Amino acid sequence: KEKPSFELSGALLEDTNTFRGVVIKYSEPPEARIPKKRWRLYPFKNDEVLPVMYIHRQSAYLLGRHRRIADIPIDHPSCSKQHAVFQYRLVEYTRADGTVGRRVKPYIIDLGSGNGTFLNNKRIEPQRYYELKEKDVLKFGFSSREYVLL
Amino acid sequence: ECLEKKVDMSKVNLEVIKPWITKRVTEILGFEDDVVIEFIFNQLEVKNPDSKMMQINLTGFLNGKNAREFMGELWPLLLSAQENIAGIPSAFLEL
Amino acid sequence: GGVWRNTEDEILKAAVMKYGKNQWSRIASLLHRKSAKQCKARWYEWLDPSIKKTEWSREEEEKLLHLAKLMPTQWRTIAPIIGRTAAQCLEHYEFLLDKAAQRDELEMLSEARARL
Amino acid sequence: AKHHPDLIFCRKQAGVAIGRLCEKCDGKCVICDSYVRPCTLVRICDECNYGSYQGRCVICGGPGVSDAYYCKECTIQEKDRDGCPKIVNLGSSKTDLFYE
Amino acid sequence: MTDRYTIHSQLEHLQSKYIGTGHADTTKWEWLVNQHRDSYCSYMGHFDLLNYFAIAENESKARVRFNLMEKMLQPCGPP
Amino acid sequence: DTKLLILALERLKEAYSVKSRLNQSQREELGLIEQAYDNPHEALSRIKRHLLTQRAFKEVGIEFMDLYSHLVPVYDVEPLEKITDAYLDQYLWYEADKRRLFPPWIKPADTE
Amino acid sequence: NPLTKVKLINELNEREVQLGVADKVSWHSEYKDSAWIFLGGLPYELTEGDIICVFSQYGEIVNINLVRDKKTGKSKGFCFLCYEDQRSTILAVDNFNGIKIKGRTIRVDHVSNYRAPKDSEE
Amino acid sequence: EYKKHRRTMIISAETPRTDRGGDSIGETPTPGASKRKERNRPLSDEELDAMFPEGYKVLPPPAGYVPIRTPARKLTATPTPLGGMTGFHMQTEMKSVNDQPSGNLPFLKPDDIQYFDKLLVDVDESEEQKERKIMKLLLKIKNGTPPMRKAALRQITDKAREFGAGPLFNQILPLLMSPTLEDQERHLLVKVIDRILYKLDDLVRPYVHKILVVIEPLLIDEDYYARVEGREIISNLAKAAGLATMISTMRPDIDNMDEYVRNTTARAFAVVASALGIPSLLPFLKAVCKSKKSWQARHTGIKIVQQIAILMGCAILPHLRSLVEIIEHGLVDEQQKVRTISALAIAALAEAATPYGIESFDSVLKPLWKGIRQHRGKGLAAFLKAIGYLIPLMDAEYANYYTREVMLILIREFQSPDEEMKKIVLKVVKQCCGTDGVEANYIKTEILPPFFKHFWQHRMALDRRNYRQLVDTTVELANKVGAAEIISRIVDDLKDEAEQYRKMVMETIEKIMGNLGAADIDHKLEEQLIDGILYAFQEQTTEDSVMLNGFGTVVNALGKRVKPYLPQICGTVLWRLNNKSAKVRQQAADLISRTAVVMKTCQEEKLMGHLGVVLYEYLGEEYPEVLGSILGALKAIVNVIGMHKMTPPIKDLLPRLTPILKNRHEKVQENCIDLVGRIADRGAEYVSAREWMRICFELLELLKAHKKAIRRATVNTFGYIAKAIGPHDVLATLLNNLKVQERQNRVCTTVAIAIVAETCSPFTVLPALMNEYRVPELNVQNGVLKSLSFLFEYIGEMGKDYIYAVTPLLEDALMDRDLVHRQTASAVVQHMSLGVYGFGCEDSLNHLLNYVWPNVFETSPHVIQAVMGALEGLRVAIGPCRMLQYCLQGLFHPARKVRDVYWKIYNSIYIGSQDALIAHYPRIYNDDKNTYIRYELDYIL
Amino acid sequence: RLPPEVNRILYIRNLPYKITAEEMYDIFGKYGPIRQIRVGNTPETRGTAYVVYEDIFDAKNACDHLSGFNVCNRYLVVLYYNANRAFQKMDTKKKEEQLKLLKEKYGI
RNA sequence: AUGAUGUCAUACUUAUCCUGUCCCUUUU
Repeated sequence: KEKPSFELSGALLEDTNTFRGVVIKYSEPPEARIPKKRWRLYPFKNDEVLPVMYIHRQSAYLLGRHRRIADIPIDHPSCSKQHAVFQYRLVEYTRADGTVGRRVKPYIIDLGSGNGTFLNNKRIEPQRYYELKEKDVLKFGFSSREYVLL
Repeated sequence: ECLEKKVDMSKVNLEVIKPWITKRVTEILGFEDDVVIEFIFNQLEVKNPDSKMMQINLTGFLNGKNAREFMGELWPLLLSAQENIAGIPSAFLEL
Repeated sequence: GGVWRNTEDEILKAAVMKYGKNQWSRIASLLHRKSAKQCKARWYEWLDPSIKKTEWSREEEEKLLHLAKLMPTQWRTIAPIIGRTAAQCLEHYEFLLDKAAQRDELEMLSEARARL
Repeated sequence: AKHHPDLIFCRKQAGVAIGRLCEKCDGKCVICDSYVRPCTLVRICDECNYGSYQGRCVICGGPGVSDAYYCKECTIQEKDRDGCPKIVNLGSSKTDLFYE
Repeated sequence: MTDRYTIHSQLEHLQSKYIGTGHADTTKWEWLVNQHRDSYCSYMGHFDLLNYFAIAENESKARVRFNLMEKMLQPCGPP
Repeated sequence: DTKLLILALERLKEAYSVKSRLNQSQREELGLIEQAYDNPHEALSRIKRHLLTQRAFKEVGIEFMDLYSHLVPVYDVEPLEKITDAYLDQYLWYEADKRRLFPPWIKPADTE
Repeated sequence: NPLTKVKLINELNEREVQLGVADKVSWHSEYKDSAWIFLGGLPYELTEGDIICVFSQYGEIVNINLVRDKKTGKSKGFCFLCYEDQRSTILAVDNFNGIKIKGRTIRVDHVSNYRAPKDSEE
Repeated sequence: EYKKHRRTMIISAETPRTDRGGDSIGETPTPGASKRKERNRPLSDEELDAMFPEGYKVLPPPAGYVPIRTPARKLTATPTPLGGMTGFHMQTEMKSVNDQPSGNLPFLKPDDIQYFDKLLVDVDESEEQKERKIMKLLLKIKNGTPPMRKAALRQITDKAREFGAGPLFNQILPLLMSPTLEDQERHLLVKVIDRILYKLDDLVRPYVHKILVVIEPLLIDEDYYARVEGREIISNLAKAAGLATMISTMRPDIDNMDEYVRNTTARAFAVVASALGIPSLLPFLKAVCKSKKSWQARHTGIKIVQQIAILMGCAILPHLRSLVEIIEHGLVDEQQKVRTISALAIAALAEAATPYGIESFDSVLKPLWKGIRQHRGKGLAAFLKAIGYLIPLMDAEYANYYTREVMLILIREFQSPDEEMKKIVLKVVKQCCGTDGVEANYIKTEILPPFFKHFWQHRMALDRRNYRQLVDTTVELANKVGAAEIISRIVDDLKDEAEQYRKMVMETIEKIMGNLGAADIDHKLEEQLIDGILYAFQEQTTEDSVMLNGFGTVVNALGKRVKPYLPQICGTVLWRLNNKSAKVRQQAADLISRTAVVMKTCQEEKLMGHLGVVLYEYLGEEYPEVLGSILGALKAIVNVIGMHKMTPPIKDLLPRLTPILKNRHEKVQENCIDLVGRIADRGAEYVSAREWMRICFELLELLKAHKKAIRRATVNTFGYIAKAIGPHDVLATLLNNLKVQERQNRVCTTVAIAIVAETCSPFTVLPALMNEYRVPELNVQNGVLKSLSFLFEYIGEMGKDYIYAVTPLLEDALMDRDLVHRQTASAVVQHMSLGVYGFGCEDSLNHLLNYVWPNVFETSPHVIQAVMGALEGLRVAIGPCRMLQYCLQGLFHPARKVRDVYWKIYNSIYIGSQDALIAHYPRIYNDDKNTYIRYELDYIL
Repeated sequence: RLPPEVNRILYIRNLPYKITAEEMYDIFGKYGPIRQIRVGNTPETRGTAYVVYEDIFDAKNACDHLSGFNVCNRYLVVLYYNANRAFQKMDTKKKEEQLKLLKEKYGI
């Protein structure tokens, strides 16, 4: 009839990351920065790059199947609302000369999708710092996708 | 006008005047409120009420054209109740 | 400040006529509204007896129009030369005259522009 | 008065409460607004002196210390037999002075 | 019963509260009736004047007092 | 705008008033300075209106001072004109350093 | 009256800061020798573990207990937690007083009397 | 964060209520949807047409840009992820702009443009649009120089009837609604709203609500003056408009969702009810509290009962019964709030219910007491508040029982952490235990130990209200159980670290020893006393009286029991009299000042030597705020030890004081002039005359003081030294002033002429003055006229002679060179007329009345009120008969002017001496319908 | 993280009398979708306009970057527009039909 | 030759006034 638990409540986590109409997961760390490298999102769904989105101009980017949470919709019915999150952050790495410093590189980690993800016909696991570079053949869906980004 | 004859609420009932005043307030103000019923209860609480003060209080609440007709209908029913030896209006003898 | 009222202007003219011209501190001690520099500026601007406050003609307009292009700035230098010498009527006349009248490849190009 | 032509007095019924004057308005008369010839004491109204309204000055309205009195020129002119001259309104006085 | 006449107040001014003061727009009959009422009140208040008024007439003091009190309302006929 | 105006007025105050001297001209200067530090946006309005409008000037003051080796004469100006010109000056230098117009040749600037 | 307690505590702290009070008389000599602080006005959806995690920024709490009420989840809105030292309770009363936590704001104050089940005000 | 909902209030009967129903219904629709599932909610073109004002078009451009705006959302994500950048090229280079376009037009803040933009455009001289355009004189009121604000304010006052309330409020309420609004600007717009609402009466009826919406936030505010202003202007509005206007106006705000508007609306009804009286508004309320719809209403109406209780206060008394009969039905209601706020309102009533109307509360009790048993939480405390204020109103027999019942719960409830609780139970303990029918020992045992345990702590004292109320309650407990108990328990806390706490116990000891007297105190506790008071006094973080008045009261209460403690005191007094330069010098000095008499009566003469020459030495102190306190101390020392016994003989002292008068600032000027007054009045022989006349020529310019008390002491001193020397020279030195300085004190010299004319007989002085009216300089002519005025005001009876002397000169003055002559001379006629009364000089006063009489007509306020005072004094002096014989014909004269005035006069003559007028009403013949002859006067024996 | 006084409506001034709504929509269209825009066609209000966006933060970024922004020779006056003031020109009504609808469709 | 409204300085009077604050708004 009582059962107090003193555990982690969801309201204190939801008040920290509060979106317009839903909860906000997959937060970036404190080592995030603005990218200054020459990189542009070249999406080719039918071998023609109609749209172009700048990833270094914005800090956050959310793409999904909802019009109230996301800013711009996407024509992918086989993709969930939270499938992949590509965010650029300067992580601890070494350059070619051997000196340490801050290098703007994209971070690749799975957010726990229901069907997973695949990149260059290979599945990648989360919590593993993979060498992400430009012109990678990725997939923006849980099972499959007919569109790639470069 | 009709508010010049002296009347007295002590020689008339109060329970028979609530439905006619409620119908007049629903016809004037459109809906049913609690301030107009309280004002009608306060206007008849005194044993010697004032018809001109009640007419001013009705013209301040309502528009004034319907309030004058409401005051003229409430003064005649009270006059018919006070003139009768029983103390009831003409609408209570039939039902 | 410096509203320059008419009763103050007559008192300043009487102080300039009575006390003198090269004594600005003696004239500022009988007005109780402006300093000595403001009184000297008023005496040199509006209370001067040699100031031509009227009679704007076409010869002075042609003199000021043929002087603002030779010297665009330094209107105070052309104040006594034009004959106004008020240091504000010249700018007002220039504004009135401006408002009333309103209502290597490059060289290679020009070289072939004449040869074509 | 003098200090204020737009001020209105209370002129209520006279009670048994003796009036008082503040330390800043000590010695000044209520009607005549003079400093000499005090002849009659000042009496306050019953509603004008109740709880926190008791022990306050009639003219100044501040903390009253000494008892206020009326002038003899106002006493001989029958200006002291009127109602309680408590300062109720306060207009065009001590309003813009608070901002500076 | 629209009357459009609510002599209530304006800006806490005028509002005559005394009796017998009068106004600038006071009529002659109203001022005469007020003067007669003031004279009747002064005759009823002064004991020596009431005694001198009752010694001349053959009436008593209380009868003259009741006659002066009865003639106060309509002592000269409101104008 | 306002940040530049506060900096220029601070320099003008720190020079023209230091400690316990006066005049009457210097008094009016300090007074206009205090009024500017009281109603800053109105002063920025005054300065902008003057700099775009009044292409004249009042009579400046001059008397030399004698570092007895080589005399170096030092000019003085009227008060509100000085304030407006000072905000203009700090504006000119602010936009100059933001534009990098004067080169690194003319080296007299903020190293030391 | 229901939310004026945190405003009164903040006004007392502001008066103690502006009156020139030292550390010996900074509203701590009356609530000393007791690390049990009284918390009231919490949300109805907050658990004991979330409150223990949010109140652990100033030190580890010794004994925390939520006000049990309405036999279904023991939720009343009040909470009582004893910290490690008195300085942690002083820091919680000086920093976490009147703060907002998941919508409705809560109140933080010291009781320093005893452990009572019904001592706060709903 | 609670108040900022103000910013969400849009500008402004069956339709009005119809709107609230729809408002609540949409609230149920949206709220419901989430369960089914703010300002950003999408909008409609009628809603779009609702916001913007008149004269704008929504015409778009091509049919290929609106589709860009529709894709823009999708492209806000899409095109932000795409190629973009900006750059600039180096190339050589018109600049339009607008400040306020007018002759001057004081400046516009960058935001205020939105409001005043219409003024910026210079299009001019072509109806209503020109009235809104000319109405920007507002801008002159808001921002500008003070004179612009003044003149503008008047100009808009006299144009009220012209422009009408509609355009004004339309152009104002946005400003007073502005989010960036100042303090001053707010207050000024409040002023213009008042001044225009003194005129407009029937006009404001449509705008009343549209006003109150902005104004009601003034009632709840941190600023007090803002609150008294707000109450004032709502008073003027409600009284200005009609009752039914207010009532019918303000209903829909009762059930409004937000409680804010409900609350401030309640205080509104409080104000309007103060305006139009309780009985007029009763049936409305009594109807409200019985409303069966919803509880929120009844909650509001009850709160209204309360705020009426606070506002009206003592004056509730007549209708108390009916009010109670209203409120009683809420105590038993199922909802809680209604119960709480109800009983609270009973509290407020009883607290304004001065020792009477007990039986009116009667039927309320029996439930309350019962509730006292069963309640937990705030409502309980509220009941305790009510019952608390009730108990003083009961009978000591019934209240014996009932009280003894309350004491239990009162005890048990000391310990709650609620500060509302502690306030209530505190004031309760005051009233319950401050009852004459309560026994000491019972309190001493049961109460005091828990009282000082839980209540005396450092949570309380830091707060303000808790501080005060605590002080009071403790004071009363002392008033019963006695002194030595309370003090004896709280002495040890004088030595506590924090200030505010020390301040608290210090002022407590102060009031206690103020009332009960120090006689009860024993010896040892007295040692702890004096040591406590010195110790606490030795550490002062701020400057305040509490510690000082505290010490003084303690010592003066102890009497000569304090004598063994002096050397410690004054040792501390000298050592401290150095230590703190600007901080503590002034304070130790004042300490001497208040301890003077005690350092006297006990006959320690060495100490008077000490303070005398030691303080004498500090008179060269450059810090004014210190020096002032020093002179004050000297003053107090003069009032104890006499003239000839002064250890610093006056020959030393006084000339040493003389140069200080250049200090200007009141701090040194005040005390200084005071002391020069005491010595100049009392001994006055010790100093040679030369010194004195120098003192005079120094005193002359002290009349520039901005303070009134300075001039006070100054003039009185000038009289004293006038006695020390004699009239002629010093009154000549007064006449040396031509009253050129109209600022500070000018007429003050006139007052000096008066008092000087008193100090030795004016019977000497007058010819000099009367001669000095000759001088052609006008302002000093009216000056000497004033001198006559104050002169007769001070001399009174003695004017039975000099009337004649002044009579022809008044003739010359009253005959008008310029209005001030007639005015001031008239005032002279007044004070003369009161002064001479009954002594038989009336004739010449009649002659002067001739020349007085033409001045009756004018619109200048000072001359007309002057003339009024004049003719009033002349009324009493001459007798009414002559007055009335001048006032007859003017009554009925055709013109309106003459009737206005002569009726004003005739009223002034009428109110006073109405009894004596009877004889003088002439014979007026009787007309047809009326008999205008009073025949009683024609009865002949 | 916003001041409360700012609102979705912005008053914009220092406009030419020739200015085109094409330039208007283009320029202002940076920050977000236009709710709509009005322009004074009346003798006094010519040269002024009001812009309203689907979201406030749109307008916030607007007045941020558009502060004193330039067009032709002019630096536009950009202010957050007030509220209330002159409103009651329109009424509160027409709530009955829509509220009856939401009470009908969803049945709530 | 008065008088009229009018933008705009200038003198004069009120013994005008310079430490005023939330000691009370505590509204969900």
